[PDB]
Amino acid sequence: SLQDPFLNALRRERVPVSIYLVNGIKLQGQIESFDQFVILLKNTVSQMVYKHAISTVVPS
Amino acid sequence: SLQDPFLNALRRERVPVSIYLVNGIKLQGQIESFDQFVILLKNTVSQMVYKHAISTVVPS
Amino acid sequence: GQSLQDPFLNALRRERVPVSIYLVNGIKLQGQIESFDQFVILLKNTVSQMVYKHAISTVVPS
Amino acid sequence: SLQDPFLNALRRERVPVSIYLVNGIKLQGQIESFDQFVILLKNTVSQMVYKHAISTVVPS
Amino acid sequence: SLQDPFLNALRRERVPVSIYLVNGIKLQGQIESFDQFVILLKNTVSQMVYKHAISTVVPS
Amino acid sequence: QSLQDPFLNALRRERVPVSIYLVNGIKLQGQIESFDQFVILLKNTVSQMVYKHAISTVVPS
RNA sequence: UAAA
Repeated sequence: SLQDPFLNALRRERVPVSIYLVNGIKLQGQIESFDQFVILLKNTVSQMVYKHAISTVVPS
Repeated sequence: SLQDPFLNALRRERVPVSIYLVNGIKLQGQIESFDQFVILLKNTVSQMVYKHAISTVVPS
Repeated sequence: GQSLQDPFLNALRRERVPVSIYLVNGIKLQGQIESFDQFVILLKNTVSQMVYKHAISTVVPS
Repeated sequence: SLQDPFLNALRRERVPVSIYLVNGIKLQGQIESFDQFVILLKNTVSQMVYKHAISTVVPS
Repeated sequence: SLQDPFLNALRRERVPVSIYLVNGIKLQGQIESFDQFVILLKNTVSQMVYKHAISTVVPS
Repeated sequence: QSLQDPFLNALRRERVPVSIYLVNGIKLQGQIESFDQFVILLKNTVSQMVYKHAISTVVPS
């Protein structure tokens, strides 16, 4: 798995990320946690993002 | 599983949440219940939403 | 597991409730749920059509 | 399985069908064969349709 | 499997094909090769197309 | 498997500039740094992780 | 950063 180390490194070092959804919309925040299906993305509070709806994840 | 505690917290408290679908549609209501593949969202109606059609679940 | 979906669709089927099925592409289908399995729902209006669940976003009583 | 008897009846009886795709397009033909993943649809030509791209199948 | 025979027939005879994607884009060329998840489509250059994105494969 | 991995591995090893077209039509560009069963790491200014479920086509630029 |  490249995905888990890539996300764990963004999580562990509290890096700001942009998550682009499959419809083009860009979300931003920090990865609080993730599992096989979802990413919890936190600003004030965490929204839950389904991985099946994500196209790309980048630091920024 | 991160989904179950995340959704059960919203369900127990009956707070408003926005469910954004992969096609951009925003649904607004309370999480009435859920299972492995669907969420029941309650406003003036109770509607069953397939998780495969959901991008994000965002507490209001 | 399926403890929500199956009783929700079965109740609609049993009581012949007019339903709306919204597809992910935005189209609204209407009819009665005649039956369903793991992957499809049979929706009856003038005739029965097989709707793939993977194409569906929402199901609600009309 | 409801899917398999539904499609087999159309196939065996040579029923003209409309297959609606997830982008709204309607294809028309007779079902030549199908498996877990695809339906082969015959009109003027033979074409392979992936089930994941189908929303609806109905006799025309 | 209906895919392997269908696609091999096109590959073998060098049939010009249209590969329609679920988003409506029409790709055109000849089938160079394929596996369980992708089709290699050759025209100006050789492009790898994910089957999960394909709606239909049809002669041009 | 037997076609996907050699295709992507050759692009990776020679550091070929590639175009990755997403299902929403957007075109991404960069170098394939690495890949696994579910994602491609795509390198340009930064490294971004691209989910394969969101990709329609991969082609050298 | 979005179609109550």
